[PDB]
Amino acid sequence: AKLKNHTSKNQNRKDHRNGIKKPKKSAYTSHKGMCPKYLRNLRRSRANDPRQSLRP
Amino acid sequence: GIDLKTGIKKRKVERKEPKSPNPYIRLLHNAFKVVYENTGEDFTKVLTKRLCLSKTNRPVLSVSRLAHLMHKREDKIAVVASTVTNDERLVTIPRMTICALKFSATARSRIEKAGGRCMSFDELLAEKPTGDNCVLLQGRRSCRAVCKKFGSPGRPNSHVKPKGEHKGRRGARGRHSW
Amino acid sequence: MMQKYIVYGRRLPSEKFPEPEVFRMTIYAPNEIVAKSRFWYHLKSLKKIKRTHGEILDCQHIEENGDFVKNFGVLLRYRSRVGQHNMYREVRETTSARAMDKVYSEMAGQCRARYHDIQIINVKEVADEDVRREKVAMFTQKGVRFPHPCPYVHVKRAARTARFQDRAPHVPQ
Amino acid sequence: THSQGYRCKTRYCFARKFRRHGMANLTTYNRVYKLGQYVNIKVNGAYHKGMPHRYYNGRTGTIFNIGPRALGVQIQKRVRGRIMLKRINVRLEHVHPSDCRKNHLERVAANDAARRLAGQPVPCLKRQNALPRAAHVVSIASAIDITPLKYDG
Amino acid sequence: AERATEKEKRAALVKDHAVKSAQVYARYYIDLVESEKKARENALKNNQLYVPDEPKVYLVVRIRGIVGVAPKVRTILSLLRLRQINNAVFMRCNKATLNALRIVDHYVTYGEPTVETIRNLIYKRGFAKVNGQRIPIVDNNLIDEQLSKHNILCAEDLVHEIFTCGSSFKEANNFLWPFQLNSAALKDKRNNFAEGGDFGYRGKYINEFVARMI
RNA sequence: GUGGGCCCCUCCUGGUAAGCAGGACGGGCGAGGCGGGACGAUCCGGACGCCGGGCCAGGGUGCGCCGCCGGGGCCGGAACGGCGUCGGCCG
Ligand SMILES: [K+]
Ligand SMILES: [K+]
Ligand SMILES: [K+]
Ligand SMILES: [K+]
Ligand SMILES: [K+]
Ligand SMILES: [K+]
Ligand SMILES: [Mg+2]
Ligand SMILES: [Mg+2]
Ligand SMILES: [Mg+2]
Ligand SMILES: [Mg+2]
Ligand SMILES: [Mg+2]
Repeated sequence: AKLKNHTSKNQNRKDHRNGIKKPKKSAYTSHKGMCPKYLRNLRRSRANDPRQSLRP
Repeated sequence: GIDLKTGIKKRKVERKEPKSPNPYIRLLHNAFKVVYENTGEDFTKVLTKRLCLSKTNRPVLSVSRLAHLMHKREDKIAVVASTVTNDERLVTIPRMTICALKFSATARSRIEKAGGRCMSFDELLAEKPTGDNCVLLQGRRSCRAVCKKFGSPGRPNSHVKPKGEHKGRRGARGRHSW
Repeated sequence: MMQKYIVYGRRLPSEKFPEPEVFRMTIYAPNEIVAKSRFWYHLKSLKKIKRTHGEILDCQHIEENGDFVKNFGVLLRYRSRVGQHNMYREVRETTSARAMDKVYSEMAGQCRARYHDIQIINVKEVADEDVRREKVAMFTQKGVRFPHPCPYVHVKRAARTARFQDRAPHVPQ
Repeated sequence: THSQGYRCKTRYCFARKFRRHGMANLTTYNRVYKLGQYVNIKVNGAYHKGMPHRYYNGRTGTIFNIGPRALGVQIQKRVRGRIMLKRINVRLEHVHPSDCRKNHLERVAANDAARRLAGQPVPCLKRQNALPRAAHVVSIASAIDITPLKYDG
Repeated sequence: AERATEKEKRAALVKDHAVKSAQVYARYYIDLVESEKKARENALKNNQLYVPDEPKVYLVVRIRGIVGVAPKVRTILSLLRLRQINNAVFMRCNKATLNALRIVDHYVTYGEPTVETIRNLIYKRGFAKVNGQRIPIVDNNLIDEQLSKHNILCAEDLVHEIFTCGSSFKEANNFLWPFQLNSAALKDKRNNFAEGGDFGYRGKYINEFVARMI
């Protein structure tokens, strides 16, 4: 009629069993959420740099 | 009792062998494995590993991509452990020396009529078994349509399309669409 | 089994304390490791210096001459299941270490107090006129005689191997 | 629990320190920040706009975005078997410049400084964890003799 | 080939070095104890003491098994390389290692060994880790080939480095597989040595403890 | 495949309490052979291929039933009573 409600008894062991993972190396440098005005200026400067540009 | 659990991981399984029923593949594999054993030469090592792949890990290479890749190093021998196909959208082909598992008939005719050579891997293993002035090349392993559906379309950071046909709108018109 | 050690120790020196003081104690211990542990016990409780904050300078071990029988009076404190108490005991032994074994066995037997339950304040030799307990001062006299207090023990011990015999042995007294 | 509003369980951590109520001092706005810098998160309970959730109080992170009014901070947060890189937007009253690499910059500068200053032999520059102490001499001309005392009760 | 010649010349030079180092090392081993005796006598002629050097190396023996261990304890033991109940290792002394080992005292007994204990352990029970393999240490041919970079060419060089805790202590120590000793004799596995039990710091009694196990 | 768990050690909540009911880090049984705790899924040791030799953990050593001697003492349960016996502290 009544069963158990809650435990976290085995959960820290399950959490450790494969090691604690780390997020990908490129999420630290994702542009997402940065200022768009800064991102615009970045694109202009590289686009007009003759050593950095990739225009054909 | 001994504790061999902490600080140690589960061992790993990789293909140490091709599972093709093809005698040509088996013979080329044993031969290049011997050459590796006796000379070192990570070139022969990588070639021996590549001859064991599973044909979704061995995409094709086209003559046009090869010409672009071998530009301004036209004197080197391109080595491809896969099939070379043709590209009719390239009107003129340059002269190249290519070695491949298989050639298509139209690719062979275009390469020869340009003036280049079509080699096999036994030809390669006779003239040069350790890859001096050879370049190993491969195609786009993630060009398959199957690998474009892996994931969770519906999760807000997916960028992957669903699988069948979906005629509705719920969750398909962006965020704030559920 | 007890052995006599003198332990010298001190606080580890700092800028306010060029040459801190030196403390020495006499310890009765089964061996050197227990002796230094007990020195750190006392100098922690009394001079507020833990093992972490100081260094033991030496643990000298002393051997002692025997061959003559002396009186030792031992002033101690122990702990029971209702509190703590002070006690005096006197023993007749040859050396201080042996006297301290006798004390420890008698506490284990009659008080059921163990070794780490007991702190020894004083141990000193007591002159014959100076004695104050009967079971000691009895034997501090000239011409003490008694018949053997347990001569059955020899007979039983021999029987342990002479399991069967042809008569019940006597007990000579 | 039975209730988990945004500011549940904040009776003490968000309260202001004794005799430290009122407006913040103006270094809070005269400090200069840069991309890539390290910061600690500490919630000031008098300033309500751009105030991070309670989980982020007492953590250290790196600036990813410099904005007109708020800063963007990346925090590694453990979730149930993995680490996640969380990104938050926090106003100036809740951030302080962190000193987590101060010691490292000091040591790098000192290493190069002593290499330049070399005395002809180059000293060992690796940190050495406390060794066992060497042999030496102590006088014992003035020992103090102590003993256990008697129980007094 | 050139291999037989070079092999023989190498071995000959190693042997010459072996005798040289043996006699010098014996001299040094003799002469320390006189040094400290004279220092104590100079101390005693004043009202002064001599305080000698503290232990730089420990010998460490596991004494409890693998059922029921806690995570931090078993991580510390794994890094100590103590995975089986009667295994033993040498260890360096500094604040990091000492503070790690105090956490697992109730699983271990440890102390500071003599040069005689070190010699007996290596000569009776010496095996080497080579390419992940456990290879018997029976001659000086296999120490020169592995440890010559670090200027250790003989068994007596290995003994001397492990006793003095020298510059290549890490490499000399990790070259040895953990020692696989016979089963121990105990009083009270669940009590400290300073309470009459057997785990923990036992000082210079580790030598008698492991003599019967070597 | 699983989404009925349970027990121990420490820390807690309701209840007079419960081999009662509800939570927490770590460990165990579940899904762990062997020896010991007379007897017990979980306690004390130790966690396992088939054998021969040796060393011995936990518990013990009158006979059942494998294994001992020497030495120093004494001779389930509450409030509350005892000039039983041995030891102390204060006057
Ligand atoms: K789908
Ligand atoms: K969460
Ligand atoms: K009730
Ligand atoms: K199991
Ligand atoms: K189990
Ligand atoms: K009584
Ligand atoms: Mg995980
Ligand atoms: Mg083994
Ligand atoms: Mg129940
Ligand atoms: Mg049974
Ligand atoms: Mg029998």
